[PDB]
Amino acid sequence: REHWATRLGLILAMAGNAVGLGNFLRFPVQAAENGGGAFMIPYIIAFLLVGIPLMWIEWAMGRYGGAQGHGTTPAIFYLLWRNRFAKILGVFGLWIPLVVAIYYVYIESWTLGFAIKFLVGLVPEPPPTDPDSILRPFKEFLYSYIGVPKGDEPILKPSLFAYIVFLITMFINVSILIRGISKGIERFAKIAMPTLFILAVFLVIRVFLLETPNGTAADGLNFLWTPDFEKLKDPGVWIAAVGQIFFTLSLGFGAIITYASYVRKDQDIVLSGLTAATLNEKAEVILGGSISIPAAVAFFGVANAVAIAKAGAFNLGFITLPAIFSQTAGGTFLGFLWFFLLFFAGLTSSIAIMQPMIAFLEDELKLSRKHAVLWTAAIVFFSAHLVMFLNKSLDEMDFWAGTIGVVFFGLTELIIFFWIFGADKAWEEINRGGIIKVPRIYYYVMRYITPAFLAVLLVVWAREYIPKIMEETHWTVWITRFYIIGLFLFLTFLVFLAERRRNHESAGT
Ligand SMILES: CCCCCCCCO[C@@H]1O[C@H](CO)[C@@H](O)[C@H](O)[C@H]1O
Ligand SMILES: CCCCCCCCO[C@@H]1O[C@H](CO)[C@@H](O)[C@H](O)[C@H]1O
Ligand SMILES: CCCCCCCCO[C@@H]1O[C@H](CO)[C@@H](O)[C@H](O)[C@H]1O
Ligand SMILES: CCCCCCCCO[C@@H]1O[C@H](CO)[C@@H](O)[C@H](O)[C@H]1O
Ligand SMILES: CCCCCCCCO[C@@H]1O[C@H](CO)[C@@H](O)[C@H](O)[C@H]1O
Ligand SMILES: CC(C)C[C@H](N)C(=O)O
Ligand SMILES: [Cl-]
Ligand code: NA
Ligand code: NA
Repeated sequence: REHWATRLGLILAMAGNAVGLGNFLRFPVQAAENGGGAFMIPYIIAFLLVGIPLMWIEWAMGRYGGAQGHGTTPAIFYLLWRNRFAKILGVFGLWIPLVVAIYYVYIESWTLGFAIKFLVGLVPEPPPTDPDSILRPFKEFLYSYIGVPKGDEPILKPSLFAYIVFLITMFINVSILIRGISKGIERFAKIAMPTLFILAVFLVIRVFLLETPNGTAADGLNFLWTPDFEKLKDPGVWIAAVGQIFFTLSLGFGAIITYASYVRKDQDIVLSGLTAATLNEKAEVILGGSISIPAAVAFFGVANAVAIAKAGAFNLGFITLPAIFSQTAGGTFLGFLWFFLLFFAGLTSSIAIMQPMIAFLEDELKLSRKHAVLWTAAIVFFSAHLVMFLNKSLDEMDFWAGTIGVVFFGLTELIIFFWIFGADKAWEEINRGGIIKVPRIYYYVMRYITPAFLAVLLVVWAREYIPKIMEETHWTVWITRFYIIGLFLFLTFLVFLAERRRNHESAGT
């Protein structure tokens, strides 16, 4: 089995798995929509009670499976719980990353497309004070790129450039993945992470120089880091905080598990896992939190900045920030740097969510890496046409797989590993080979707190939120639901074929 060549490579690859669009695009919007500082308390608590414990559990499960030649959940869940139902639940460890990859790679392609256009100066020319006269050109720019509907039909009409850039983006992802773990993902992470860090720091510095009649970047930081204990009783903020923690740490996506399956059986995962998690958090709250929000607040003030964040998931990062940058000397190049940063952040994460399907095809169906990577790319490329042409399909996939799915899967992996497999066996497995040991208190957090926490969260979700999503949405959501349910059935069929191949292989041995 392939293995990470170096310790630093492993850490940076895992850090790249985590540090992505979630840190720079998702976090700012989530924090802004939820009262900034009022979001941070639940966020920090979720990191301590859910993020950290699940990260260790996923690293442990992956390393455990890898030692037996398995890097994906259909097989790993079965190793932990010898029940056919384990294999089926395990399918989510292939389905979630595949579905998320389908829309995540497309959004990643937008950052490459924007980076290219901003680099070459093919950007809107706002009329040099009306806030709408400046923002409108950038909104039109994004809308023409992805092809937002101008009428009643829920159809998107992406520009030819956007389509070609998606092709290029898939090719770049393939070029890295086809080289494998050590020579592909690891080697790239050693280049991309330092680059991402430098670009992010530079952008934070430039943003911190922003001062307008409406405010300064400092006003943005105060908004984000000022506690608001009167929201701690709001379920919505907690659901948002936990959701962000899962997304940003790549938890419940089967991605951490697969990457960990390449860690040598004897190698530490306690310190390594904690480090990857900490690096992500610093990149999220310190870097991601200090770019978009402070810039928006400095130029528009808090009230307007919050309204912008609530506008959409892409308004702040693809419209507002470049519009703000356009009002400064060298602003177009600053926009280029921002989108280049987003592209590298996305790329290091997209290769991580495609690797689970690749590992499954290699490990269970015995395909060569070349064939596994190409077929995985083919499925993602084909499937992405749904997200590129059907309005709000992206939103539907992000909901079932990237929001509900990951929390459900996180709870599932915890129950299977810490309850069914055995709390003490699990604890032993996590700490084996550790450079440091997991604090004793976390044994109780993992066994009792985390699952209870997630269970309650899921119940409240299915009661006070999803019913509106099942009855208050446009009929076209069923097109996406139908397709992704089909993807689940397809993956289940592949797991079925994998078990049949194993049976025939065992009979011949
Ligand atoms: C393998 C799956 C193929 C699905 C058919 C995809 C057809 C895409 O069609 C292409 O879309 C681009 C972006 O809108 C346009 O710019 C091109 O002119 C158009 O030919
Ligand atoms: C990285 C290289 C990407 C090449 C993509 C080229 C897509 C060509 O696309 C065409 O470009 C013309 C000029 O901008 C426009 O006037 C056309 O409407 C557009 O369809
Ligand atoms: C569910 C996903 C279905 C994807 C099918 C896409 C078929 C593309 O359809 C094509 O798109 C082009 C650009 O938008 C148009 O210029 C062509 O006239 C149209 O036929
Ligand atoms: C599920 C989402 C699909 C989005 C792609 C919509 C393409 C709609 O485009 C339409 O397709 C018709 C059928 O070929 C053509 O007859 C029309 O001329 C064309 O405009
Ligand atoms: C609810 C999650 C809290 C996480 C914070 C853990 C802080 C670690 O706490 C430390 O753990 C060590 C090992 O068990 C003990 O020996 C120390 O006395 C204790 O202070
Ligand atoms: C799906 C995950 C790979 C996403 C990544 N953790 C991010 O923050 O963008
Ligand atoms: Cl375009
Ligand atoms: Na992240
Ligand atoms: Na990344």
